[PDB]
Amino acid sequence: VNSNIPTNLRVLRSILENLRSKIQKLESDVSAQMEYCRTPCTVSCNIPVVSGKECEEIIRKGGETSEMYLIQPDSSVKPYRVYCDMNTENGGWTVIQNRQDGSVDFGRKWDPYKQGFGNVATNTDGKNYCGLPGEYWLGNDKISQLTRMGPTELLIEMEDWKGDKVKAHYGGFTVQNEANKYQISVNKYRGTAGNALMDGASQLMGENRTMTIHNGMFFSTYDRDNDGWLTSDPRKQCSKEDGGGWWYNRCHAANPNGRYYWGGQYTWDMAKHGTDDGVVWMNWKGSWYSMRKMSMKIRPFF
Amino acid sequence: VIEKVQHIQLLQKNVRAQLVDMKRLEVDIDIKIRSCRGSCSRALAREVDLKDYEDQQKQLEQVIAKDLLP
Amino acid sequence: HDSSIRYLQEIYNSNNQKIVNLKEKVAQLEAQCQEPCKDTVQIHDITGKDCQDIANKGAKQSGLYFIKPLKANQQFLVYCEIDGSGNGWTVFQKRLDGSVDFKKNWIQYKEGFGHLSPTGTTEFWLGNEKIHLISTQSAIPYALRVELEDWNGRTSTADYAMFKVGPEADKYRLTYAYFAGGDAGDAFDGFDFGDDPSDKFFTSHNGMQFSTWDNDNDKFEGNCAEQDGSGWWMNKCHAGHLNGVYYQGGTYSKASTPNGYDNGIIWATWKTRWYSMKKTTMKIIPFNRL
Amino acid sequence: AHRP
Ligand SMILES: *[C@@H]1O[C@H](CO)[C@@H](O[C@@H]2O[C@H](CO)[C@@H](O)[C@H](O)[C@H]2NC(C)=O)[C@H](O)[C@H]1NC(C)=O
Ligand SMILES: [Ca+2]
Ligand SMILES: [Ca+2]
Ligand SMILES: [Ca+2]
Repeated sequence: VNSNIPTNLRVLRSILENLRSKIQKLESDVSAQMEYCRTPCTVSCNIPVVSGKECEEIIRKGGETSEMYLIQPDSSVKPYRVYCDMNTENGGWTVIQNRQDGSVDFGRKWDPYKQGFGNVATNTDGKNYCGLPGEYWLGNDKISQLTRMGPTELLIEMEDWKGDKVKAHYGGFTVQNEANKYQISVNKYRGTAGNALMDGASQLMGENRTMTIHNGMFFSTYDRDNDGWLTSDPRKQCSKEDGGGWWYNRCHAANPNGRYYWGGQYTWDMAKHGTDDGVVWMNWKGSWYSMRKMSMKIRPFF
Repeated sequence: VIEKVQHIQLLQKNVRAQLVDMKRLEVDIDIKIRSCRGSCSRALAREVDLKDYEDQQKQLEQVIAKDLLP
Repeated sequence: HDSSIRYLQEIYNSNNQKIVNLKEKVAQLEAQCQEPCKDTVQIHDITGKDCQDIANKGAKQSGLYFIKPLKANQQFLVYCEIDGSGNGWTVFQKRLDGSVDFKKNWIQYKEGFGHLSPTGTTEFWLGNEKIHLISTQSAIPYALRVELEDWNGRTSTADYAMFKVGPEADKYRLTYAYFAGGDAGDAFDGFDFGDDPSDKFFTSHNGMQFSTWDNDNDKFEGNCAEQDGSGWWMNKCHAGHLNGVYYQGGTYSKASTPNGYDNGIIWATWKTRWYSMKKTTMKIIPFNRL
Repeated sequence: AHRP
């Protein structure tokens, strides 16, 4: 009667056959999309007349609608494109990072995070200007220089897959140059999302919490280790796992730049390395919840 | 005699492992394709049968409770 | 029965190698999808004092460039319209589809509003300040060419020499020496509307200051810039109004506005006060040209 | 998150 069970462990063929029919689809999808990519996406962002040092100056000079604008925070830096938010809290916000859909891969090396990547904005169809922001990470160099022009406040917003929004304001925010590994630093916290950057994640007692503080942390990309998790094992690096370019510290309490998990809820047995990568803000929605919308914008604070 | 349960209980842990490595891949692929939305003309509209995968992990995790006749 | 562990063992193996290849191909997919969407609008590298300076420096194709008058705080983007003869025109106003709302305020007309396209297919206002620094540079006469077009494809231009816009202190006062001619007629010299023997005098434009609903500097009791919903060198009120309302088809009347205003892109010496231009373009260039 |  030991041959009524092995006969039964036939559900092994059943499964194994499903996993060979799946690999079928996945192989076809990857080929389809690969064709789709023989042709790129295009935008025609006709530049707005008005301009300034940053968005605060532009809202003041009459730039009332949120869209792509050209800025030159210095007579020695080539004017660059950027998306300005003129509506959220008195406007004048210079968008530094943005997540809304899953259009852009944020898992990049040190250089791309230096120069910037993604789409600043796209056309509002019918309109000949890009009033809609894309997903991007304005270079680290540009974000550093921008915060070192004088006092600068940082606004971090996010929304879950149901509609709820929460903020995180830091009345003080600076970012050193590349020689100082773009070290971050913030202060003066408000918002209703939880001071993750400063007090680590509010849901873990002891050393476990302090090790999740970004404030004062260097910047790291999977190809450049500057996190606060000392280990000679090349596979154990906050950026490698967790999947973003960020001020990791063994590792995080906040993880914008994380993987865009559609739907919101996701689990360890879904993550590449089994960690909580994904657009995450722990002090608000846990560790296994990737935000639908998550952004980072700045202003001079004047 | 019992020289045939190990094979099964090797295959047993071997499949669950592949069922897993697969659920991860399935997802890693959904994410990667969506990240082509802002790089290419268009992005393949797809869905991921998470359901099914879980449905199968529970089922296999089940069979792994067989006996050997201790 | 020992046949079972024969299939499976391999169906799990080969299909398991299928994966190694799948993850490999997926890594090549992730490569293409790094590029951003290719943006059409680009800006040339050649820069200068103005569009002429640029043209005389080698530029050849109409498009967007940066210009920095010797007296400007920061360089700024403009639309250089270049021809096949070295002339470097720099546009400061444009109308062609009613896409932009021209009812803006002092600061907006000061700093500039609208959009600059590499293909002159967008409406805009460069900015009085920017216009001022270009027209009143380091001693060199500037010419103004107004180019119109009706809803039938016919064009007409009107030239003015010694063109200059004043500083903000004097409210960007408009001034020129004399009409240089054009099938468009000199509307800046007032027009005998007939609604009064003085219409001519009260509708002339040379010497007027700029007005906006929140900054009235015209020679009328009320606010011309507020009645028309524009910014312009209003008198009492106008003969040539290129910043009015964009009326489709071009035809409109008293029944278009609840007050019967003759606002709209007009220029009497060519079309009636009730015909709104389809396209419009004001550009300037060193007088010692053409 | 954090790392044990
Ligand atoms: C910080 O992390 C520890 C991890 O050790 C947490 O408690 C332990 O977690 C382990 C998992 O590694 C579980 O077996 C137990 O729940 C705990 N066992 C130990 C190590 O005592 C806890 O949240 C925190 N504890 C510390 C070290 O501060
Ligand atoms: Ca990558
Ligand atoms: Ca390390
Ligand atoms: Ca008045």
